[PDB]
Amino acid sequence: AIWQGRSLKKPSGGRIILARKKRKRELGREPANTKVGEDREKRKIIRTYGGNRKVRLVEALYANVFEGGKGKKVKILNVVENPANRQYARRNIITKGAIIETEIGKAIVTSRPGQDGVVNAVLIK
Amino acid sequence: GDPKRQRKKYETPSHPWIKERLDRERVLKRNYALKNKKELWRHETQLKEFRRRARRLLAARGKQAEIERQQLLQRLYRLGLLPADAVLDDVLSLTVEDVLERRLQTIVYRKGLARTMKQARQLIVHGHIEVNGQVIRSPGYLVLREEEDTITYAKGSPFAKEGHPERMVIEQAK
Amino acid sequence: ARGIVLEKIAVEAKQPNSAMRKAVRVQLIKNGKVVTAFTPGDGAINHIDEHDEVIIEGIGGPKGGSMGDIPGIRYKVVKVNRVSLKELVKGRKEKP
Amino acid sequence: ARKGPKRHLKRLAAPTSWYIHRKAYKWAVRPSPGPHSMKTSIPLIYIVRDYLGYAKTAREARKILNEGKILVDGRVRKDYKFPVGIMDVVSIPETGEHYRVLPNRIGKLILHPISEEEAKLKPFRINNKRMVKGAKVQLNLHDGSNHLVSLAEKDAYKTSYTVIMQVPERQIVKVLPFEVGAYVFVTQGKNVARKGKIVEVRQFPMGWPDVVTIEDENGELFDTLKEYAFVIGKDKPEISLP
RNA sequence: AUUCCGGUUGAUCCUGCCGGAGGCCACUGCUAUGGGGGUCCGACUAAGCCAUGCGAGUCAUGGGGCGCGCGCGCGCACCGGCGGACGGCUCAGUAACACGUCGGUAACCUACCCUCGGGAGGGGGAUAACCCCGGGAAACUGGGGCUAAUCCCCCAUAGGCCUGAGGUACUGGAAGGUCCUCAGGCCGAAAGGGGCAUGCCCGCCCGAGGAUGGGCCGGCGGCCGAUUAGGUAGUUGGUGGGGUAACGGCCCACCAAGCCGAAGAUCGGUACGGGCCAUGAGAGUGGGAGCCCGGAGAUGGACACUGAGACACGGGUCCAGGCCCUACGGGGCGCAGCAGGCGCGAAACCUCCGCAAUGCGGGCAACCGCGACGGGGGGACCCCCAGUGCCGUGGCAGCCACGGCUUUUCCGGAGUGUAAAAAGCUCCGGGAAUAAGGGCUGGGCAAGGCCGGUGGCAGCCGCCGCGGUAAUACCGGCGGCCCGAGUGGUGGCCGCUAUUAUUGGGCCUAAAGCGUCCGUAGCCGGGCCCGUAAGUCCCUGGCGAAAUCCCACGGCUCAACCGUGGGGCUUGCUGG
RNA sequence: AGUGGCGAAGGCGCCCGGCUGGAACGGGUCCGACGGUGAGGGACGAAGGCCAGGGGAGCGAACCGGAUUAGAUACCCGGGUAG
RNA sequence: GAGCCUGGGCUCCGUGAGGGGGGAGAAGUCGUAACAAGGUAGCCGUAGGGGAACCUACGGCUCGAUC
RNA sequence: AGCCGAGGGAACUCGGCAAAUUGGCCCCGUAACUUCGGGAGAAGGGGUGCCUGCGGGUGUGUAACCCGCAGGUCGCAGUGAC
RNA sequence: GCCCUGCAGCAGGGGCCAAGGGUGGGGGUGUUCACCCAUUAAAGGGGAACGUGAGCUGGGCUUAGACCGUCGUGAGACAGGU
Repeated sequence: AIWQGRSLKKPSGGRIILARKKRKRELGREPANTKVGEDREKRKIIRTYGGNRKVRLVEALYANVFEGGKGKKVKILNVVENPANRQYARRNIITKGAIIETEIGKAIVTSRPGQDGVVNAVLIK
Repeated sequence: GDPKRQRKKYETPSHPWIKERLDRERVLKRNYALKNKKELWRHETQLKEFRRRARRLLAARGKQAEIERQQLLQRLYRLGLLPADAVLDDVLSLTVEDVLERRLQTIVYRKGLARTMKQARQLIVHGHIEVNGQVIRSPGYLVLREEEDTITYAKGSPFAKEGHPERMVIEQAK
Repeated sequence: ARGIVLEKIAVEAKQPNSAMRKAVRVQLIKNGKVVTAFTPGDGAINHIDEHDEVIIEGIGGPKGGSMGDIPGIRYKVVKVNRVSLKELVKGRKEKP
Repeated sequence: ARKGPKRHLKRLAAPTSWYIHRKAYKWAVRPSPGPHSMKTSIPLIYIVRDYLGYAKTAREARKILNEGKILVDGRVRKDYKFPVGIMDVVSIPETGEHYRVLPNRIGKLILHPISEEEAKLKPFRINNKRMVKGAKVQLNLHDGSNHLVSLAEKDAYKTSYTVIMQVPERQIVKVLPFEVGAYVFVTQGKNVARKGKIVEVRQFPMGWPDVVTIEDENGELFDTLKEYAFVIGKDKPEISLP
């Protein structure tokens, strides 16, 4: 259970005793480690706080690449140089900021696929 | 916090066995036919509150201050303790005998409707006395200035007939 | 506080007085501790047997302590088997 | 620990703008959400029962309301929790009665009787402005209502002007602007229920609201917030006020 | 009333402590007639354990069937919808952005409600109820057949979200915001239903805003301990990400060594916070159960489903600790809800009546329900008003006899009152009848220098001190003083106390100047001129809920109580 | 030799010489407020005692004796270790 | 992430055979230390001794009387 | 003279005699008492193989000797025997 | 398996015939014995070179080493302890 609510320590280094139980409002969820798929792309739909909706990607195959206003749709090859974690490139995990290899070339991801359910990228010079 | 309880409207003496005060209060109780010490202290507390308000309002600056001043003086006039041309400094000359004179028992005595304070108390408690249009049974009602000329015997009352034996005996004195 | 009696006793008064004040050792039901309590009145010690139930009050003294002639005691008896010891002494009652 | 919204109101915790005995019973009617705020409104049940005296019990008041006899802004209102607020009209045709809801110099709501002709107009203060899809202009008013206008006449409306409207059909009439000689009536604050002419406006930095100076009808000046000034005319009021 | 008195000596003046004398709270001894009003009655020890009954339903104008009476009308369960996350109870835990006040969210969610702008097209399916079989001690539960909807699903269109390139129409103090254009993609609505009628009422979906209720952030304020001195290691920050409704070391990978602290950190102790309450002339000291606002909890601990909203007080799962039924196979419960019972104790009520008033839920409505709420019952809870006789003649020294009067109160009756009763209020009959005690009596301290009994024994005594054969001090009687339906005892707080001293105390000899000096922080600092305006003073704007406190007027006979209005309180914050 | 003097206090007395600290007086000299007190910290501080090494006349705790005394672990007398 | 076991950290109360000093109470036994110059003036600091109050030595003070 | 033994675990015996347990290296953590030097390797806890690569130290060094990191994989067991 | 009883029954006392079978496990002590614990139908007692060292053990006892107490001038000693 990801509680995501508060730290049990002051900046002075002292301890804080929780004076109540954990509330359902404060909880989080497990991360969507979005990988490059093989033949299918998988999505999930989540019901949230106010009856609202979220879309998760689990396996991705296509990306929307952009170069100066006009955009195209292509396939994703290997991931290159995710600067948020060292294991993510080897494991071919896509997050915002990752550099991917496509049919055209190299592109920087500008979207959060764990929140939006889509991979959008800007082409590199 | 704590909520408010209701508090007494009378105060007791600081020491209970002082000869001067004992003698004074004994004389007053005997002369005015008061049941117990508690009544005296009630009237004395009324007077003390008047005096404290006067002391506080005296030489104080403010519209609310002059408002309170006029209200105090008019309330005193209406109760019948001061006249219409009176100044704040005239409150510090009042006594408890004034309040004791302004009550229904003493007034029923002075007006010749009874021969004794005890007889007056009995009449008031049994319901033979009517203020302008109302029977009242509390001997400490503190008649106002606008009702002292409207006190007489109740409509339905043995004492309302000119030829009642006790009424004759009462009139004997006057 | 309530208590159970164990032993009647008599304490010698302080100088320059001379007398024997009758008292009783009492075991408390709250905690099991034993204290000594004075029996006021003439003959009060006759209206008290052992294993009788007893109610205990403070005796009344400077700084919530002991009184003049008998230092060492702090408590006095109020009731014996749920009956007032004053009534017992005066004879206006009979203990069960 | 409360796990959800409230559905009850105690009398000692009711707002000061009401005329209500607080130590008589324990419960009060909790107003339902609606046009005006909670501090500036009052339910219809109290207007029908305790103000005008057309009933002694809530059952009778509710029967009266459900029979379709009370109008607000020209519309039948059957909910006994519906809140009535400043500048609203309460009308009863079976008695030809018409009232405008206004505040006192203390901050409490009273009913001022008016005529059947002035009972057809209600002024609305503009609180905000928005662009909506299709390029239309949406004005957000003081009672919480909204009105659409076109892009061509967007400069003829601003965020403190007043618009007079025929209330059941809601057609616009007689826009009144915020200027330096306009007549205003104060709705909230310490100078509530006063009226006068504008003299000066003052702006401030970083979120602090603007202020306005007003001249009384006899020569005395005072100040208040520009959000509490309700324009009602140019040099002469356009409604019957007390 | 801005107060004093007793006690160290053979006698005196001081210092200093003890005690008396006042008020409020809890327990208790003796005693007790009446009415009214109010926010009182298992808080102090066991947030310990619970038998029995009740505390949350409602909709036939959503749907199908079944039974009863002349297609129509009544009644029952089922499907379905809304609600059950409020109201009610307690004070264990918590020294914390928990609380209070001022501000912010341009970093967020919101079913029921309001306004405006728009929509409702085309298809399909299952299954309770019902019929045929049952299983099981129970709790519960299987198979086959048949069926409807405002039940469930699919297609479409609108719409929602992400990214990129442009235009600069809106608000505001200020645009990662709204609007327009183009492009690439993901998700993806709706009950044209029910009723009346020859259009109206109640409803369904989308968008923009508001309202209601919440989430998060900040500045300021608020106990004791040094025989508790160094603490912190995701700890402090940064870059990049994940997750969230949302900002954030909330979490992760990498790069640094930072953060708190003698102006007292950390650790420990005690404790729900405030509005308010008691006391005092005030300065101040102490408390914060009952009414309101807020917080937390539901035997102890942890974890989830459904829903706008819960990690759920009368819903779920596991462990620990207790209990109940059993056909021994298995099953069920935790009153800090109202009554009621056990136990713990010095210490706390009836297993009552009603939805007539105030309110909440459901319903178009009519209305139904509610141990909330209202009404009574028991209780020396608090406050207000009264009573237990009055008059006259004579007598004695307040009371006796004689005669007369009255009926609040008491006994009985008729009306009104009340959801129904009862109390109360008007009236009738009878009749001085029916109703005072508790403490004290040597001096503080008010009232006996009377009788008897006992005889350092017995007993008394806040303190001083009485008692050893003539006792004003013990016990009893007779007298007398204080208060009085109340009066005494024990514990606690304030005052007394200038014995905690800012106002306002002391240090040669009574308690008290470090053995002396140097100096760090801190506190205190010479005169004149110029400037600034942080402190400081005046004026004005926005806030500091209500109740509680003061005054006046008005309504219950007056009053306590309730209502209208004016001031105050909120120890203060903030814009000029 | 003082009823005197110097020193922050403790304390300091034969003469001569050298090195050194502070104060008073006189001053139309210089600087121009550079000051007071001082928690915490520091330095000095009689006698006595302790450590290590030297010395040791007189006096003298402990101790050894003689007297007094009812008793004398004391006062008086003769010696004497530490110091 | 409960619960169980286990190894430590802190701290309040609980209980324990038996020893030391303290305080009251009776006043019992040995002496006569302090109050007069108390019969050796008294008291502070340090050290040694002694049944007990106490003795002695070095330094200090008068809160010491007399000629 | 040696190796293994289910369940129990000193009930054996004067007596745990004999046998068994632990064991190398790195990191965390470490009491009473004390002649302050010690006790102390106190106690107690976690890890360790093979393969594929990445870095540091001295050095001119794709010479030599040492110190760290990540990932993949097998077994009942990685100081696997000694 | 039987007899008497101050044997109602359950159990107890006392005595007769019977040696076929049984009579065990633990704590302190070198112990035998005695004492205690929990079980048990009961947990009898003796003899056989005080049965049994060309069967085991070696705790005691009874050489040569050493310590304490006491006795003795001493060398030393103790049906005393270790």
